[PDB]
Amino acid sequence: EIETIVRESEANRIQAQTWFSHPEKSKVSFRYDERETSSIRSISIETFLSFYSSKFNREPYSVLDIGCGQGQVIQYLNSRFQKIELTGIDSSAQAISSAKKLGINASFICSNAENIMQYVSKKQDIIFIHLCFGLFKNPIAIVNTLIHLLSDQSCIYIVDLDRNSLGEGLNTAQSREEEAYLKDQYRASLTMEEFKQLLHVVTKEQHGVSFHVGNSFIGGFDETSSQFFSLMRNRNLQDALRTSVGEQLKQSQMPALLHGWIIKNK
Ligand SMILES: CCOC(=O)c1csc(-c2nc(-c3csc([C@@H](N)CCCNC(=N)N)n3)oc2C)n1
Ligand SMILES: Nc1ncnc2c1ncn2[C@@H]1O[C@H](CSCC[C@H](N)C(=O)O)[C@@H](O)[C@H]1O
Repeated sequence: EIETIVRESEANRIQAQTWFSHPEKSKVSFRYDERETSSIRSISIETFLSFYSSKFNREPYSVLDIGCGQGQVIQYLNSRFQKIELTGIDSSAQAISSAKKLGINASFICSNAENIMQYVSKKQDIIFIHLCFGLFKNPIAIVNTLIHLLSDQSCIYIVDLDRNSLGEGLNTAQSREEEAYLKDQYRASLTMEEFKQLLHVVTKEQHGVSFHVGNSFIGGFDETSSQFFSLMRNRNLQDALRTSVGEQLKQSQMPALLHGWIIKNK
């Protein structure tokens, strides 16, 4: 039962979040994230851009980046499009300070993402939740809120750790502190089993809203999917994929990620 599952794992998520709110821990988390999670960024972004284009045959007018960190995703998107409404939200004041220093045409908000409605009213074409879902105290509540911010043609794209991938995660750790960090992060994560239930519950009563979940490398779409084929026709995604090859080991040696889509098409 997903509501119960989420409630009972709340303490784990609180503990994982200390790695972003406590001064000493935050140094460990930033260093690890920069070194080991930067490579996927381009892939994840080009995946949602290709999805959007394949689904609605236009570029998104707006992107909202949840847990935007130091603004790296927004920076990438800003260099990509001539005109796009970019908004990033993160509860770390240091992170938002860093994002604002980039001097980019974007709105950066420092707040719990739970509070998004206090700052944003315009419906968003894409809401991106990259590598932060398991940090939310109330992840169902935040998703319900974000669904209300979706435009008539839109998606939430969530990429996050799968709890059972801890072992492969630990193989990328380069210190005892990093080991402790990942142990806490993976403990707070969902499994595919849980994540599917979560996506089902938040979408089932919502007219014109559907979901997709998967752990395959490319948006969680497996190689049999017609949506997958459409995604892969996109040159920008193809180029990001080709470029990435030299940074990675065999698939079985890398941590599997959860990929979830909440898709609105009214
Ligand atoms: C290119 C192939 O990619 C890989 O081979 C690869 C190796 S390690 C890795 C990865 N490790 C994280 C991660 C750990 S801690 C964190 C923080 N952002 C906090 C996570 C918060 N979420 C949860 N705890 N659930 N990210 O993200 C990614 C994509 N990917
Ligand atoms: N409730 C919340 N609201 C907004 N941001 C949050 C949050 N809990 C954690 N975060 C932020 O989530 C981020 C996780 S690490 C950075 C994730 C980033 N999206 C990336 O692509 O790598 C941290 O910057 C942390 O400050």
